[PDB]
Amino acid sequence: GKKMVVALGGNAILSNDASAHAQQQALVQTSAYLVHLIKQGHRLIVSHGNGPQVGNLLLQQQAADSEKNPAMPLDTCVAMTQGSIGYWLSNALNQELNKAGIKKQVATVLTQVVVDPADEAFKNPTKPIGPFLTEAEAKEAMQAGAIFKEDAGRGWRKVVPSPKPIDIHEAETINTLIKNDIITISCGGGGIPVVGQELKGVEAVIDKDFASEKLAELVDADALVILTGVDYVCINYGKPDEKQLTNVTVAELEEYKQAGHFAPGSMLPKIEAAIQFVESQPNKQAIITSLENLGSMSGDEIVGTVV
Amino acid sequence: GKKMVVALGGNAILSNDASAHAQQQALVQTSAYLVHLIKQGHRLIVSHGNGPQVGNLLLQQQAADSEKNPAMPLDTCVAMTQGSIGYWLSNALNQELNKAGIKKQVATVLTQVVVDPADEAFKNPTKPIGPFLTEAEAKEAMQAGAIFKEDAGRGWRKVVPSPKPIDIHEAETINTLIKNDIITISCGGGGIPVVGQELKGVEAVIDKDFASEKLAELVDADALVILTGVDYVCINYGKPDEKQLTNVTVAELEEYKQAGHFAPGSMLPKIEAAIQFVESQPNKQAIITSLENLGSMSGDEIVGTVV
Repeated sequence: GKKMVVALGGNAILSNDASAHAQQQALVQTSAYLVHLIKQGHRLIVSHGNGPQVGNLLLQQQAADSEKNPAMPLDTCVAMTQGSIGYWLSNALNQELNKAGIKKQVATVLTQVVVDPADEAFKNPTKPIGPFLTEAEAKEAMQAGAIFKEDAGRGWRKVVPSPKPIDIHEAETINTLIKNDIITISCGGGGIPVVGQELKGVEAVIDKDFASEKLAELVDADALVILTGVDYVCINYGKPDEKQLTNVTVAELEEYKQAGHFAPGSMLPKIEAAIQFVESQPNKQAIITSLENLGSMSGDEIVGTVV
Repeated sequence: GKKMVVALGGNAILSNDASAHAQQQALVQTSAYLVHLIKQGHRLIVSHGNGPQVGNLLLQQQAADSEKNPAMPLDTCVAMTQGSIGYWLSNALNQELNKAGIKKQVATVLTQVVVDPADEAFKNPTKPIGPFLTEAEAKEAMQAGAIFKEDAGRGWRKVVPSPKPIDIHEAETINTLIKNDIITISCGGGGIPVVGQELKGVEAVIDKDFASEKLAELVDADALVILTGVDYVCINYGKPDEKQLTNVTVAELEEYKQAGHFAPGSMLPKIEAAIQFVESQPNKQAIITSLENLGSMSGDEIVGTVV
């Protein structure tokens, strides 16, 4: 059936307890929802972020930094998160598929995503990475050669550059796996940031949503699934103008966008990615909803289109 | 041509400088040798160990251990090394292929290898992991609930259980990739140690040689390449009996074996793996030589056979 690229959130995987067990445990539930789509005859093309995971790992790299045990640069850290999270997800999916009696194979592929070295993002570190720190701790680490930004309500986090995806090196192999009916997990953590023909690794963390967006293109998927904690995109939330979006046209999204309805932090990137995907090919669509909502399915939430 | 499973050593990748750069740099040279085999029309099925890489990572896990940033258990650590080392190797191969004008695709697949929970290895930690420590530091860490073993000449290292491979979960996917002429990198770090139908992760590190041996079986490769720092196996080295084996029979190796010639720490596993492979199928062969020697090629060193 429909080829769907689902982008799992790293902050969702690690929304509370930061222990491997807790994260794997969380992935069991998400896998249950994913397998549900498989029961419906859809083709799953899974991806995932790594925000908190990579930050914690980066800290671990710094904690023992020495000649004998040197810290692995961010690009290499992303690769490690592809391994860890990949492992967890794949194990979870297998468990759920096995239980559901469905016999599909799952494979995670290390993905190197090319980016433009002249990307403005390299000047503007924005990707919130790791745990929340007090302004005090933020200062303590800030002077070590790092930039932090505040999230009103919980604290400060280290910000990193998030360049836009230009090309997915392993795209061909991924596509081949898809053609052989294998559930693929790729573009882990937005993909290992790489630049140039030599694919020189750079220090950054790409946004899962935009990486998934490119994958959807190169893979010619039918739908791009952007995850959110709530089903339906709300506008003017606490205000008396509260409205769900349900069925929307790209033009309609642009209207709301121009009217500053989407927060630059989370919602804006979601909308932009959605719009970009739909505008890439004639018969394509983007969906924005809760994974739990997909676990139910019938007539789903937020469908961005133009045709 | 011949399908060859080559097992790269983690200690070879990290033989000196422990920095990501130094290791990647080392992988460029190895990639050159590997690409040479491709020029000869051979099919490459690459694998690799992670001994030093995983130990350093494990230490990093311990250095920041806390509720907010907990240590990832060994199984998850192996997964991370599959990601890091995989990334490095894939990147390097790409570079060398591109340079050599050869257009082949390279893909690393996260591999979960099944083992027997009742394996004697779980009682006998043997796999040397991480850096060399003085007996003093060994004692300091030993009482933390860890076992260490000495290597006369350089120091002590933390030992971990090395259960034998029973099955490779992603074998089917790997084989598919091979049939599509894609250079696969799998069984990273001997593979993520897993147990049972549920694939419950266990704390251990599988030997690359034995993992590659299983891969060779399930993949039906023509030859298993076991790497050594030297071309040709030399029994009675510095003695007046120094002899090269060149071409040998399993029986002959078993005879040389009984005489306790091959050191249990390195050479013994090499020989055992080779013998086991050749004895699995009628027209199979195992090779033991330097990667640099393969980089030359013609009439290669140490060919174990029986047919």
